[PDB]
Amino acid sequence: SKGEELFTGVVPILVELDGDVNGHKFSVSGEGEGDATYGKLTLKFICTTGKLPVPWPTLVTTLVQCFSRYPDHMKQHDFFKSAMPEGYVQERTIFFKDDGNYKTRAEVKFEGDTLVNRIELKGIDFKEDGNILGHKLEYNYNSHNVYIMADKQKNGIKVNFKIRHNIEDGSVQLADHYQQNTPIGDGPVLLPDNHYLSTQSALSKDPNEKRDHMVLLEFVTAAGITL
Amino acid sequence: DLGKKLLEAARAGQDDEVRILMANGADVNAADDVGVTPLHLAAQRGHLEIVEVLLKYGADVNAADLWGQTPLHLAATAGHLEIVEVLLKNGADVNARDNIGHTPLHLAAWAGHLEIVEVLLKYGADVNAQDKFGKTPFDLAIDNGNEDIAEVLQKAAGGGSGGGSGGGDVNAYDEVGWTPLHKAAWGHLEKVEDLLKNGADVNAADIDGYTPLHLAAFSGHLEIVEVLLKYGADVNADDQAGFTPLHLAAIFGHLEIVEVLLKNGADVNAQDKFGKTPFDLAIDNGNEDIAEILQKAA
Ligand code: NA
Repeated sequence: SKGEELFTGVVPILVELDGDVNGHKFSVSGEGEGDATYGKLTLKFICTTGKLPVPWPTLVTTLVQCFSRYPDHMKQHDFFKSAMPEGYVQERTIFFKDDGNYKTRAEVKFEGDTLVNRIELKGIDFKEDGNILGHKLEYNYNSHNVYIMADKQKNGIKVNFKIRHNIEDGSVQLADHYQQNTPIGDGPVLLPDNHYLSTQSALSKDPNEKRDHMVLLEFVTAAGITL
Repeated sequence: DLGKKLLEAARAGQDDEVRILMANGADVNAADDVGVTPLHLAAQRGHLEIVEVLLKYGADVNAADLWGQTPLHLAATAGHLEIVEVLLKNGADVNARDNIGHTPLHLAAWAGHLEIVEVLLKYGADVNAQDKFGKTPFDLAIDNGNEDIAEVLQKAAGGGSGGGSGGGDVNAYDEVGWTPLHKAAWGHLEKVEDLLKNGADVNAADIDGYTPLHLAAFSGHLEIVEVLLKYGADVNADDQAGFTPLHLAAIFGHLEIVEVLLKNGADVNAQDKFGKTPFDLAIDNGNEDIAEILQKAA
């Protein structure tokens, strides 16, 4: 009922990812702030185990949609905040066209005053000389439309979208995202009418960071339901 | 050590402690490990006395954090009007860019802060600035439902009144290939009709392959489905989409939409990216009446 009240101001964020892609294990930690009133994320991630064995852009979607801007006329359609503070489970399969897939399971919840995203990621069937394991993706990111619908079981939501990764040679690598979210708690949640989010992201580097890392600025707004 | 305390005092609004720390030699341009300075924090959190004293003591008004944000970006987003004005009077770059290429005017338009939009224009904000995804502040205001701001921004660009309801090249498209008609498909029937009457392309596909008819079927708007079809929409559009409008209608249980699609020649044998026909999807989603209709039409 009142989960949205936890997001009226700036909220600290922690992200922890445990990854294994084709047997290459790695860990990523992230921290920063989200300002859901304005759909804004300011985050920095580091690969704490060493070199990241996949391109950073391929992890962006895995690495907190409760910080999406939901405008006032769409407040009754914001599943993500309604599940808080107990949180939700977010599961994906991500199919990289003509390459392997990621499967992920995350818990997104408050731990004290911090919104924490804790993820396990498994990647299989990647080509050692493909675009992912061969690091042929540009260090940049596109704008996407994210499609949201209530699930048929009346428990949570399904989410579908296609991510476009620019390849160094000028082509585009599609990453087809299949997503499901369910509440962790027994409390009531908001099941939305169908709608979409529109995303903007910028990836950068911190000149004083010596570890493999990603600085991320992200702006996300919901839309599609009016008056 | 003094730098950290000054960052905290600025953040918490302790103007008495700010004055003390400065008298003890604190570096007014101290920065944390993500480039945030005391001026950033005071500007973002609305602490005007502290913004003023920091600027008096030489704080860098255009300091950028790791995300490219200046204090003016943060104050324009947070909605602190007098802080915006004070920053501009002390040399803030009115067209500074964050890492997505947003100027302060983009952010105020996005955030719905009309008075700040107007002050930024007064101090030289570029009304035609585009961020890295091609959006002007007008575009961000429109797409966020901030119609009053959109009306102001179109006027400031010399485009006359009426911007609140959209600035009208009926076949403009953004970087994801959305035309005005893609946006109107989400339940704006009168706008769909107006756009088509003024020459909008009914079959424009977005970057994912979706036509307005896909979006109208996904969002369940029967009367919009009907008028798109009346204006020649391809009932079986797929190509890059990987599914047709009838697949979508079969998923979400709108029997009347299925019926008009079939009436207009929708293909019951089309397969989506998983090899499913609309009948298969109707079964999978528990939409039994739709499944029976689709089987009759097999
Ligand atoms: Na104030």
